Amino acid sequence: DLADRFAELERRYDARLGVYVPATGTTAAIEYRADERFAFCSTFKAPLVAAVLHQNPLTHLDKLITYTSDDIRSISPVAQQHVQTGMTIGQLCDAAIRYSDGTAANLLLADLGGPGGGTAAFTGYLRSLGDTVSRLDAEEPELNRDPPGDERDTTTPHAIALVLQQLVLGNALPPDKRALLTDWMARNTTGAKRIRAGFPADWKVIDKTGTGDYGRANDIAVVWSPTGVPYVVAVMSDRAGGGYDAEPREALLAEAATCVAGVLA
Repeated sequence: DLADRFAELERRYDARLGVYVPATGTTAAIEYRADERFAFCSTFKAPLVAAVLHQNPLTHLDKLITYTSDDIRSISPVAQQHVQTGMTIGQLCDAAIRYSDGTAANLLLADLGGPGGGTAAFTGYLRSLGDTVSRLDAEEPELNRDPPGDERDTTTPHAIALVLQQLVLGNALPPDKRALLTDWMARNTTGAKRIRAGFPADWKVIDKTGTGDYGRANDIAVVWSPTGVPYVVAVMSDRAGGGYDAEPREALLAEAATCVAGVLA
């Protein structure tokens, strides 16, 4: 049916494509490879900000964090500019969502405390939203490098979409914290060529991207139709066959999001 197209795209770009758009009162539920495990990569950075938000007061956003040049290990465009002054918890939230800052992600994990530097506490947080499948085991940048077939640091389209839906459209957070999250995802700068590129311009789009090795490119989004009806879109992909240094094809996610737009029209 529509699952014919998705394997047409897989065939074309050399990928494993996974998609999930939850069912709404008015539409079916799009699923392709929906419950197979794909790597989080940087898509975890969004439920991480919600985790900090959920368990701390808004005054906590002003607490100042200091760090060293030794702490800067991954792609970190914002953390390298304030290595001397430090960044507050709140600025690290902004940096982690809108620029995908790898170092603010490691710092915000450490602010969740617990064994292994906050990865135990984080998965524990996803479990409170009912998600028993996803798991985070490492930090940045290693959480991007697990071999294909390893269950460490993996989620599924089905799983991450239902979590995101509770965080943006649901009751997982009170409104004051809820609007902070949504605004950051709404002014994201890294997904302009992925899901955002596949929907017409009068659809409003918030997203948070992921990229890793083995050609891994993901994008999780919340979208609004020209008349205001919201849907949640989960799109993930890797290219295990091509090898560790395989290149990610973002036009693959842009096209598969067009396919979603057609059924929702």
